[PDB]
Amino acid sequence: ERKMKPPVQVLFPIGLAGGSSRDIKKAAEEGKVAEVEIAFFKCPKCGHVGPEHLC
Amino acid sequence: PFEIVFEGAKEFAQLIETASRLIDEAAFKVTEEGISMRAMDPSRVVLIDLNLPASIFSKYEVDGEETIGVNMDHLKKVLKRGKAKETLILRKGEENFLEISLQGTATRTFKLPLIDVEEIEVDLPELPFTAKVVILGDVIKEAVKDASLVSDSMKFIAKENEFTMRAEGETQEVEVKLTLEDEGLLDIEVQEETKSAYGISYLSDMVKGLGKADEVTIKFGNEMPMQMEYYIRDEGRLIFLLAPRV
Amino acid sequence: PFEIVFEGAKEFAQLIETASRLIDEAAFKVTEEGISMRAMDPSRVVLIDLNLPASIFSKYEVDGEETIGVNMDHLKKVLKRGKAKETLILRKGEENFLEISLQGTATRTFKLPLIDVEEIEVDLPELPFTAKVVILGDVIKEAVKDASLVSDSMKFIAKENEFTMRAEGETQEVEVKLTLEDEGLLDIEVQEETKSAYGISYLSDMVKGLGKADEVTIKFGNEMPMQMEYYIRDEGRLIFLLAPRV
Amino acid sequence: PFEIVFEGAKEFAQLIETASRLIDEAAFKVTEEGISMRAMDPSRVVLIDLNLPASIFSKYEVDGEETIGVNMDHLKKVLKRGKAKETLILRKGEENFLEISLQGTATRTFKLPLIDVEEIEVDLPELPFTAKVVILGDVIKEAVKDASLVSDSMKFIAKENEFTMRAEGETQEVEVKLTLEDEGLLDIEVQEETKSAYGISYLSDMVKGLGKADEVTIKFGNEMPMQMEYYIRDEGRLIFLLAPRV
Amino acid sequence: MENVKVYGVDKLKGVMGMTSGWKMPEPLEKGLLRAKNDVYVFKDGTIRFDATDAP
DNA sequence: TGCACGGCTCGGCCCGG
DNA sequence: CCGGGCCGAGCCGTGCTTT
Ligand SMILES: [Zn+2]
Repeated sequence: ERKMKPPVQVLFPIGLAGGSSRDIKKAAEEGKVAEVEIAFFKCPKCGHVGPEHLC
Repeated sequence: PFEIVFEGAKEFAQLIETASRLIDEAAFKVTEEGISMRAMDPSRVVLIDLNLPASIFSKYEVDGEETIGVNMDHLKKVLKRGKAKETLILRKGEENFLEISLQGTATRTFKLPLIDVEEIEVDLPELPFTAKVVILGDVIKEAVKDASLVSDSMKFIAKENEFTMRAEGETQEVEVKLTLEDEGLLDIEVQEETKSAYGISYLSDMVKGLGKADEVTIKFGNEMPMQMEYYIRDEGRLIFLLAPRV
Repeated sequence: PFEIVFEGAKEFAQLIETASRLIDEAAFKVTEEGISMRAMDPSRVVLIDLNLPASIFSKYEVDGEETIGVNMDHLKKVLKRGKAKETLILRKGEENFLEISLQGTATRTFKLPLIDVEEIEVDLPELPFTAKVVILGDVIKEAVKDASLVSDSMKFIAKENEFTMRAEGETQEVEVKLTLEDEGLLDIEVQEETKSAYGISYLSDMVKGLGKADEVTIKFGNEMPMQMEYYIRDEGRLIFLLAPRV
Repeated sequence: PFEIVFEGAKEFAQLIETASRLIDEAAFKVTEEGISMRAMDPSRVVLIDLNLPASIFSKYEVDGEETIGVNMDHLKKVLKRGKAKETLILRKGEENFLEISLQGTATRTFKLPLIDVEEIEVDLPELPFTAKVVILGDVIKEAVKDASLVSDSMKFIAKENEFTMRAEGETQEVEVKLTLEDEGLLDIEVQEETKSAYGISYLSDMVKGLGKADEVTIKFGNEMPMQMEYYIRDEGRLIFLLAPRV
Repeated sequence: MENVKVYGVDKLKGVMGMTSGWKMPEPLEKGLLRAKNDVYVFKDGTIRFDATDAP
């Protein structure tokens, strides 16, 4: 098969909040807060802002 | 030059291990009354106080006062070698070397170096503790171990004839309630309602290695550091001061 | 809003741990008769069916029928905190949470939010099982361990008044045989010659945690799935349906 | 074709595991008297000799004499699969396969393929040993465990009615001393003052596996190898030879 | 997890940081389904299999 | 561009005290 | 029966004739 140098399953930035293996689930479980360069989108109607394509 | 004798090397080893989980190096003061220590965590969160009156030790001979500075890791590893029924002896002579003799079926002697450590005197007098409670070690140990699952901060709540520890997470939640009818809470004396929060890691480190059948006195107030203490061999005692979070 | 009480929380913890070693999610039916659960492992090779009649509960108060979906890992971790003497209480109000209370020297309550686990109906009709043997958990546990030690798969061969189980490796060989005159087996009834093979991973997963003094009933035939089952408190029951190889 | 029966497979497993720590392959010599083994490790620093006469064996049946070779890892695992109260059975036929069976609550038989190993017969003549000390296994085990704390080498110093094992590091030091009047030492027979040192790795590897209550006799001289002895059920014996340091 | 109804996933690997000039993230639902089905992703968002070729 | 060594961390087993 | 010790796994690193 084909895998990245560290195997990846989703193209989502996490930083160091997941550990060496960049585990998103582990970071989510421990209620951590992650700071990373990402793109946000804004809903025209109400004003929700986040890294999503649908409000 | 002093000679100090103690039975039950494992008890002394556990005391030292508890003391050494927060301070990498500390200095013990030896005096005719006994032994005492006072250090502070590197992050300035947890304070450790020690007191071992001379009545605890089987034999206590010393003239004058001397300061003892030893690396805590090496001493911990050395004392970890003592079985339950070993007799532990601490000795010193003219040379600036600390001897640790363990006596059992076979006699074994260790020699350790002394490293000078700066001593800073920080004594905190009585502070206004609205609520004071005394509970068994098992109750608090289990409460902390349960609260460790949901989150990393534990909340203490005290009321008239009521003691509550709770934790909250993103989706889960735990809560333990105690009352005078219960056997966990020996006695509660609260002048007015109070509440605080503390870090789980510090609480686990402080409460770990605590006798299941013991008596622990907890004193705290509205958003102020808590005080926990318990007697050792009916004479010595420990004290912990943990800073509140947020 | 039902309420259920069970004495011996550790038994329930072990039962749920055994049941959750194959399925990552599960939906439990609550009915007037008792709790019920069924699911398939992700690989779609083992079927787990669990039945807990209302008789085995110290208390059982149900006023309807519903389903509760909980994540198996969280429930398992919470249930691991119960001692052998605790009494376990499960209740659910009009709110969308499950409250797990452990009672004893003190009361400790957890809160798990229910999830929306989808339902998939699956049931297999009674199969014609030529050979049926009941044994003790320890012998099967050791035999599976040995087969895993040598080979990667096991073969179940049974004849008139004789039950044997082999595991042929690449070069090595393991042979375990038993007879009704032996203490391992309790009885045998073989309609005709039978033999089959099954994987070792699933067998090790399901047979693990078996007690020494537990009777296990095994039914199998020629190249068709094996059925293993054992009783909980003389009324409950847990069943597995392991598919064959080739 | 032989039939060997041994009671207490756990002790046999322990003996073989202790023997296998230093070496990888060995050839077992079996004759009308018993079983004997001897080998040297790949580093040419330790020589291990083992014998087991027929007196210890519950049942012995051998015709002629043969040497049987097999990998130590697989045999060690198969023996580790045994229990405390089972009876080990070593049997073989014309086919060159070693069949091991354990007959306890149930009978299980494994097959272990044979292997041919070159035999290099070497006997080191008995040397002039200036000291013979008999001590319990526990004292030496604990002394090695302490000595490994400060340095990677250990020192012996025999004297008239005096034995002491030391160890020194960069700063720390360790010393253990005992006398005839003590309960840890049984008999000491020194002709002249002796001093030697041995690596802690090999001493730790070979000592591990001695019961707390046991008899161990050590023969060593001035800057010459060391010999360690202890009986297996009062008939067999195990011989260890360790080259000195410096 | 609520959106795709996939709750049993234990690990979910991500990336330390995005190398594109937009730094748009991928939806987490796709990552959850990939983790559930045991497949890995590539730099452009596709799953690939490499093999030697013969005629 | 595949191989070979050497610092962590990090859970799952075990075994004995 | 609860806890240390030990042992894989899995990430980050190096290095691959030269007067
Ligand atoms: Zn919107």
